[PDB]
Parts: sequence; C-alpha cells; structure tokens
Amino acid sequence: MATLLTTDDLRRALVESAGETDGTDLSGDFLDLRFEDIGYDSLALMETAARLESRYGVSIPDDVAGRVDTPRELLDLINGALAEAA
Repeated sequence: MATLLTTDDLRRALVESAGETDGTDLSGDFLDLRFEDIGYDSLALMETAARLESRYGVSIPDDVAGRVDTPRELLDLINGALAEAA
C-alpha cells in the first residue's frame, strides 16, 4: 500500500509546533481533540502541516490547512494525498 503517515508521524510534527519547540505531547486520543481544545494556533498548524508536506510530498493549501479543526482531518488529507501519490 502507499506509505501513509501514522499517528506517531503526525503527533511528532504536532508536538513540536504545539508550543515552544516541542510543547504539547498529545499522548492520547489527540485525533478526537480539536486544535482549539489543545491550545493550538493555526500558525503552528501550518508549520506542522508544511513539514509533513515537504517531507513526504503532499500539498495542503493555507485555506485547507487552517481549516482542519481536528488532527484526524490533517491525517485524512495526507491520507488522500499520499495514497494517491506514487
């Protein structure tokens, strides 16, 4: 199958932008925790997304990235992107 990001991959990028260079661990069901509820700013969200984007080869526009209220959506986007990438 296409190599999709796991929740560990997602979480790693997530944690590091979440605060002061690794700020919020998100060890638990972070997909069910909305960014607003985890003290997340969408700038950190952009920073997180762009890292994954540039590292694995996906494209998530500003309007779309700053519109993924839940982390499962970010991985959903990357799922649809990476699985359809060769």
